[PDB]
Amino acid sequence: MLKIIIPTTMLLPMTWMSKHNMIWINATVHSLLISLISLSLLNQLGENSLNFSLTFFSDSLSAPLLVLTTWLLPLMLMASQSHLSKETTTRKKLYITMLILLQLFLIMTFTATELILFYILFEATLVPTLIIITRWGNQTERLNAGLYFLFYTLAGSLPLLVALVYIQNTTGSLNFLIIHYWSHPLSNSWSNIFMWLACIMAFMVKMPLYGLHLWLPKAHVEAPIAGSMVLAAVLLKLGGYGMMRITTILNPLTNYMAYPFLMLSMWGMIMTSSICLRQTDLKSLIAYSSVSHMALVIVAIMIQTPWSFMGATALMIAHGLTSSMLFCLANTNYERVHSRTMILARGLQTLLPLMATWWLVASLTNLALPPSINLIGELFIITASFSWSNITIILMGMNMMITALYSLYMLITTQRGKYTHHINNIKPSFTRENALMALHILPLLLLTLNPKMILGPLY
Amino acid sequence: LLDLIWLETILPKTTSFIQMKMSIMVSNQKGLIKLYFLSFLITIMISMTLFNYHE
Amino acid sequence: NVLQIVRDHWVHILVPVGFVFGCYLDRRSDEKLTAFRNKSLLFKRELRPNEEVTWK
Amino acid sequence: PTIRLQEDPDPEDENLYEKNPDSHGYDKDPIVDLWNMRVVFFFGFSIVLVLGSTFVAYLPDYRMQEWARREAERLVKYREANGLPLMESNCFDPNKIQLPEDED
Amino acid sequence: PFFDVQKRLGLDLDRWMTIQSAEQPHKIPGRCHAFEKEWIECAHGIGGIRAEK
Amino acid sequence: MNPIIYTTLIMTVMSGTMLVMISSHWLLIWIGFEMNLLAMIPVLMKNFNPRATEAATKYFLTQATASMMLMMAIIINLLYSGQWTITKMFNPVAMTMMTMALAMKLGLSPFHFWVPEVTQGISLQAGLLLLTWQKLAPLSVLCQISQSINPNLMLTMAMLSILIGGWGGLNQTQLRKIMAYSSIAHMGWMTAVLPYNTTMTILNLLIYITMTLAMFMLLIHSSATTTLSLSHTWNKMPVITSLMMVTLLSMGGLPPLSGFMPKWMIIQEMTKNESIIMPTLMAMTALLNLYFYMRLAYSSSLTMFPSTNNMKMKWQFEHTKQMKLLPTMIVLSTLVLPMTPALSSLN
Amino acid sequence: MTMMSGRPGRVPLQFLPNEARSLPPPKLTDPRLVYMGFLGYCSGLIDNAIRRRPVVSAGLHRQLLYVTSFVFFGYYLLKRQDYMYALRDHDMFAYVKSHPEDFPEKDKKTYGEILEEFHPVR
Amino acid sequence: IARTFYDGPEKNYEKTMAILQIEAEKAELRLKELEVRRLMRARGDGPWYQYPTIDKALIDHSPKTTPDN
Amino acid sequence: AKTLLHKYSDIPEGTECHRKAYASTSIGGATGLIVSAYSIALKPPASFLEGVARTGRYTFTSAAIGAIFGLTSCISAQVREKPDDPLNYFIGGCAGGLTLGARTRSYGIGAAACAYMGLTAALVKMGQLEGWQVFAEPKV
Ligand SMILES: CCCCCCCCCCCCCCCCCC(=O)OC[C@H](COP(=O)([O-])OCC(O)COP(=O)([O-])OC[C@@H](COC(=O)CCCCCCCCCCCCCCCCC)OC(=O)CCCCCCCCCCCCCCCCC)OC(=O)CCCCCCCCCCCCCCCCC
Ligand SMILES: CCCCCCCCCCCCCCCCCC(=O)OC[C@H](COP(=O)([O-])OCC(O)COP(=O)([O-])OC[C@@H](COC(=O)CCCCCCCCCCCCCCCCC)OC(=O)CCCCCCCCCCCCCCCCC)OC(=O)CCCCCCCCCCCCCCCCC
Ligand SMILES: CCCCCCCCCCCCCCCCC[C@@H](O)O[C@H](CO[C@H](O)CCCCCCCCCCCCCCC)COP(=O)(O)OCC[N+](C)(C)C
Ligand SMILES: CCCCCCCCCCCCCCCCC[C@@H](O)O[C@H](CO[C@H](O)CCCCCCCCCCCCCCC)COP(=O)(O)OCC[N+](C)(C)C
Ligand SMILES: CCCCCCCC/C=C\CCCCCCCC(=O)O[C@H](COC(=O)CCCCCCC/C=C/CCCCCCCC)COP(=O)(O)OCCN
Repeated sequence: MLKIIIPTTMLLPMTWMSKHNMIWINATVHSLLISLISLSLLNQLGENSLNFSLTFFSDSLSAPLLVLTTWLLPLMLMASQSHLSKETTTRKKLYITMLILLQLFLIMTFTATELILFYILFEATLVPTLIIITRWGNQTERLNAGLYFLFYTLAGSLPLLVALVYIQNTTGSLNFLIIHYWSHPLSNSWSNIFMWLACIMAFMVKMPLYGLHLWLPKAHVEAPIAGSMVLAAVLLKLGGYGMMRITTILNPLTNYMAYPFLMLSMWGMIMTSSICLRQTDLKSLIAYSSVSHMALVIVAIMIQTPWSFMGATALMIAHGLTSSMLFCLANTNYERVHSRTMILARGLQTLLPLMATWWLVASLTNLALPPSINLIGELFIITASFSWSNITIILMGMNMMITALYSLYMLITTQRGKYTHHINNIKPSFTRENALMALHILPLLLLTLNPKMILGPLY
Repeated sequence: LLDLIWLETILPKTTSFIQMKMSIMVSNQKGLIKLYFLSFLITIMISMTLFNYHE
Repeated sequence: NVLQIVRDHWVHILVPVGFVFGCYLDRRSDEKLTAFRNKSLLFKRELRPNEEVTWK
Repeated sequence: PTIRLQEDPDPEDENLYEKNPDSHGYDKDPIVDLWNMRVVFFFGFSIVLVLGSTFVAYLPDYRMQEWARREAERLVKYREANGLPLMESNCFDPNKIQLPEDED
Repeated sequence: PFFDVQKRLGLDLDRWMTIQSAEQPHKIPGRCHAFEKEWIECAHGIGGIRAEK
Repeated sequence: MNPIIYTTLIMTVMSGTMLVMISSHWLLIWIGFEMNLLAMIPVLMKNFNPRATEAATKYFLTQATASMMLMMAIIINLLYSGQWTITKMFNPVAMTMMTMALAMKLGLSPFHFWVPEVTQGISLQAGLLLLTWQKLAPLSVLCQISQSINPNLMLTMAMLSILIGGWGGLNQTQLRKIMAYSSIAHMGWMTAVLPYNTTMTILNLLIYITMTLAMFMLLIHSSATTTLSLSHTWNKMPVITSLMMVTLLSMGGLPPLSGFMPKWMIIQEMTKNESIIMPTLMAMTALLNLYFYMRLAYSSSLTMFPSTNNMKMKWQFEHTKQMKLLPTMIVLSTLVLPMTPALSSLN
Repeated sequence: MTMMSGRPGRVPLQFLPNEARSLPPPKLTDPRLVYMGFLGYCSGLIDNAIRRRPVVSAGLHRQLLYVTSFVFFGYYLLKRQDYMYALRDHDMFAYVKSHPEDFPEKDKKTYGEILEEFHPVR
Repeated sequence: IARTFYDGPEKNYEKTMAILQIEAEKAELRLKELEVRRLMRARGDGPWYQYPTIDKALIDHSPKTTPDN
Repeated sequence: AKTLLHKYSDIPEGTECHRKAYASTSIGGATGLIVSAYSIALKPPASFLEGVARTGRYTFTSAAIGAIFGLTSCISAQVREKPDDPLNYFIGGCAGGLTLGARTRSYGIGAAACAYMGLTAALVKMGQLEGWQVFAEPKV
């Protein structure tokens, strides 16, 4: 699949050789073309995966993720060029270089045929994200946010490296196809229990699992808008992808090692949804929303059924799109009033009607209105959990009610009421912002029209 | 109670506190060769008996 | 006059050229994995009177 | 000086609508901004969205759904006529399986 | 680590003084010449691990 | 000091190291160590001041003690087997004393106190020499006797070195002391894999030397010895601060940078034995070195610190002396991971 | 532990034994050589940037020398690496052939005779 | 679309076959190399792990001024 | 030395709790003596009697921790009739940690020490059961 990798590596010198006033145009056009090219990966088979070479392969689980990455790059470019207008040309090119490198690492991560190469790329994604957050953030908390983002990740990921090299010394290969075909059960011993934990905790902290998520509100609030977009839409899904890949060698030990993570996921889902009800910062609310949805995804991956895997794939794609749209919507108001407090600017539907429509659609997809793919994933996961145990419906049921409550709370607080009297600098919505919202939302409904493209390999 | 205090208290704040305390313990030496040459003597004697006596 | 136009918009061929180069390299990579061409129990086939290989 | 440092004052934010009442919010230069709008719209809505959706809609059936349906129709027809059971509990012929000799 | 410059150039910078059975002046023998000679001959070319046993 | 005398002293240092590396006789190895120390002492005092004199005195005392123990271990080995050849070291007490003497020469923990002090007391060129060239001879000797080495003592000292390097580096604002603690931790990593595979020791040594050379040359280019003086470099040469930031990231061990390769290969080699717990602790501890590298990157490259008025005069002038090998050192420090299988040529 | 330090017939400082001439040399379009040339080009660019010269256009002779030197060293580096791996495989196969008792080829069993426990997922 | 952008299933099928063969052989070779390294380091009778011993050519075989050496 | 380690480890788990407690006390006392030696060398106590007091304090703390750990670990093992179970070592480690907390008069130190020593002792028991090696001998 070098027909996708090489054009991004060419995006790099194209950006560094462009005129000072055409960098955004060139980057956007060629990013969109690369996304169109990557659209060809959706032609998947029913039995095995597309095995391009010894190094790269495409499954029905990673193709929508690659398409989402390549589609997210141009949106980040449009979202970034507003607040980077006063920046020098060299620093703007460096920002675009960081974004391009992040896309390249993400594209290679989702198609690596070996687990060590996957590890190296999934860990290389850290440097551009950390640089973006700590260099182009606005407030002084960005440094602490970068430290939290780095060390939470590495403390989980290093035992994974040890476990991976141990597994390769034991079985002779880390190639995923060989690993799948030559799978052997895991006994019940302390060594196997700790091997399970080493293979699972890095992906758990990436989701992130409740109690291990404290880095996420910091990193997602302190980052610039493109950083938040790529952190919520793609980088959280690395944990889910890696967990569905790695669980192939963990049976039958998972049958009982999943209990603490399942309880944490369900209860912390309830807790993070409740936290969303009393939040003064508009971005932290969206971050905690992400935590709740990812807790659902964790449950689906842990119970290990075809329906749960289908629901996990659909939910990951839907959440990426929805959360990126919500972050952009909040950033528009932040750029207008230079504050993140939710109750500062109110009654915005009176001043900005079309942006209010975009807010309504985004918050409707957040609460999983049917027949959106958000609800398809959520309902598949709920059915799988009900088959796992009939008592999960209570916890799942509570979550649905709470999610609707806080979504509409956000909508009513920001759009309805009366406009604050002292704020008189609320200019009309630019064409760029409306195009950004439309390019977020239209693919969601288009995917609803044909949902088998995001349902994973278990379809 | 949970997100802002105890979840913070157990994993990251404890790690930071412990690392800072051990950094203070390790790095704060007066730079007098007498003290750490005495340390060298202790290390040498322990080494012969602890790891050298058992071959 | 095309000198200035070319020197201002020559950065627009890098990405299509990278795309065609990636296609070529993918074909070259496929060229090295033909050890089982027309040899699987499911797709083994007698050759046509004219064709040389079943796939490229 | 009762100060701590020499610093520029924090400047007021620029309104792109002041110098360009139809500004599109892409750039301060009207021509570059207009062409940025045009390329974004053309390559996002006209090219990727509509054409990509058509391409995805008309993708060939490599998932073998219709092939499987036709194969199942053939199998059901054959098994119904012969009086054979529609489906078998064992998917592997027991003649090719060798159970362990002793169960005691 | 060890660059065998002596072996490569055939110089003998210090090998003359490594063992007691190697060409003493006036052919004066070491007290344990025969024992060292036999131990060296027995262990020559088989490697360190094999020799120790 | 005369340039001719300086060049003669540098060649004598290197001659002592090469004599250590090419000798087959224990006496010649000890002589190489003596010659190296004798020539190294004046190089530390090239810029004469009380701090340089104190650093030279401490270095001399530590290394003279180490060489005395080295000679005693050689003599005990000779007593129990009339052998002068550098080999499996037929006596265990002599081997223990030899290991302790070489650890003292390298600065492995518990005997690690001298390194931060000598590094802070000398100039950046002397520190470059001390932390790069002076590791070769003891490591070569350790490689040649790796079979007879006792794993329990060497691994204890290696883990202590990693822990103490991280903890000590956490507390420093002086750049030379940060470099010294980083050196201690990397020495620990080097000696942890020595009983299992000396090729990994050599690979780690080479990569560490490259990164250290790049860091010291960047520090000499922008004449900064404190954190606050390095915080001004962005307003004079931003490219230097960016390259330093990337090199600091590489030193931390983050993939896809070249720094990650030695740790990766050492972990793999240790898991090829049983040895599971030790690499896990070593990686968790190297996270501390990553922390203070990241703090330095925050202070010098990712944020802009306030400057002074007189920097405007410095803006008008260029750097006269130019280091010809700095670009190659930076590239080798950063972008070398894809060439990892080339380590086979090291054995 | 040194695996290849003392292998019989090894010449101390050769870097390329005559036996290595029996192996196919790396192609001049080897992607590893291209990556070495990329490293040399990066070194040239960094050299331009550090000296406050126009990064892409300043010295073409210097950049050419950088790329050429990196490629030249990389060619011999790759030759030596391939020779070492060929030596390792040769020794492995010879040892397996000369110690048949330690490497037995036991009877093959089909999956229809191997009893594997089934763990339901429910 | 199929004629213009994609190949038949047999190409992917047999490419997968080749890839699987290569990866399985590499895994077997890795396990065999680990076992061979273990045996060679344990016994010391292989080309690998050879440690230097004193050269026998250093011995002087001359009359030593005393008949009994 | 390893003589004390062998003296402790030779006795079976849930048998002869007094001897096991004695061996644990000896191990703790040796550790405390080494700690006090290093502390006196690097931090001189300005008086001989003060150095004796510091040595006694550290040594008694370590010996008490070891005695409590061994006593409660063996008692739990023999009461539950479940040797080779890491929970006995976890209980012993938490008891030693609470002993340390009482010895320093600090609740937070006591709780942290209970948790960490219990976890570490349980890990050591798991390593004894499964054969985990802290310092693996070279094999390849
Ligand atoms: C993985 C896949 C492959 C990727 C490979 C790895 C990545 C790429 C290679 C890396 C090394 C290459 C470049 C090295 C030299 C760069 C140094 C530099 O300063 O550049 C400035 C220089 C601009 O200077 P100028 O033009 O002379 O005038 C402007 C002034 O100098 C104005 O300059 P100034 O000094 O006044 O401005 C100050 C500025 C100056 O500071 C900088 O410029 C920072 C540059 C540091 C270099 C990177 C360090 C060493 C490399 C390690 C990279 C690690 C990558 C792995 C992932 C980790 C991410 C770090 O400092 C700041 O503003 C502080 C901002 C703080 C941000 C901190 C982030 C820095 C690290 C980011 C590194 C990312 C990779 C390289 C990014 C691209 C850099 C150009 O950039 C360039 O113009 C050259 C870049 C383009 C050259 C390649 C083009 C090839 C020819 C085109 C045709 C293509 C052929 C295709 C074939 C097919 C036929 C068609
Ligand atoms: C992912 C989701 C979320 C997860 C993460 C978030 C949740 C977990 C983390 C958050 C909670 C963990 C914190 C643990 C305690 C922290 C202590 C502390 O911070 O010290 C610094 C802090 C600083 O103090 P300081 O500077 O040293 O001196 C000033 C003092 O404040 C001045 O002190 P004072 O004069 O005011 O009086 C202090 C005195 C008296 O305190 C008072 O004045 C008021 C009375 C309060 C004492 C409570 C005991 C009686 C009530 C218990 C009833 C049953 C328990 C519930 C279970 C029901 C089962 C159906 O307390 C004592 O003497 C302690 C003696 C021991 C009795 C209490 C310990 C009982 C152990 C629990 C057994 C559980 C086993 C499992 C059961 C399984 C079935 C569910 O210490 C305190 O001030 C707190 C003192 C009380 C601490 C003990 C309370 C225990 C709480 C439950 C622990 C369970 C969690 C850990 C389990 C894992 C361990 C293996
Ligand atoms: C804040 C969020 C962090 C993330 C959450 C991570 C979740 C980690 C939890 C690990 C899940 C299970 C781990 C081990 C599996 C069983 C646990 C054990 O309690 O079960 C019994 C174990 O019995 C006893 O409990 C022994 C263990 C007692 C010591 C463990 C210490 C637990 C104390 C709590 C410390 C907190 C840990 C997390 C730190 C943050 C089963 O009996 P047994 O059949 O014999 O053991 C089975 C293994 N066999 C078959 C080889 C024998
Ligand atoms: C502003 C004013 C708005 C209101 C006015 C609008 C006026 C009416 C227009 C609205 C249209 C109504 C929709 C009704 C559905 C009709 C279309 C439907 O029939 O087509 C579907 C086809 O839809 C497409 O398959 C789905 C589109 C694919 C979506 C991919 C998005 C493109 C990529 C963009 C970036 C990706 C980001 C997300 C990463 C994963 C049928 O699927 P299928 O059953 O098969 O067809 C059977 C026959 N075939 C197979 C021969 C073709
Ligand atoms: C910021 C939060 C992130 C925290 C994540 C940290 C938790 C990671 C989980 C533990 C990682 C260590 C596991 C080691 C890698 C496994 C490889 C393996 O299989 O080794 C086993 C051995 O297993 C071990 O040795 C593991 C022992 C543990 C040593 C280090 C302890 C680390 C801390 C333990 C408790 C914390 C783990 C759970 C934390 C949950 C998250 C907070 C097999 O070895 P053999 O000897 O060959 O087996 C048969 C021959 N005897």
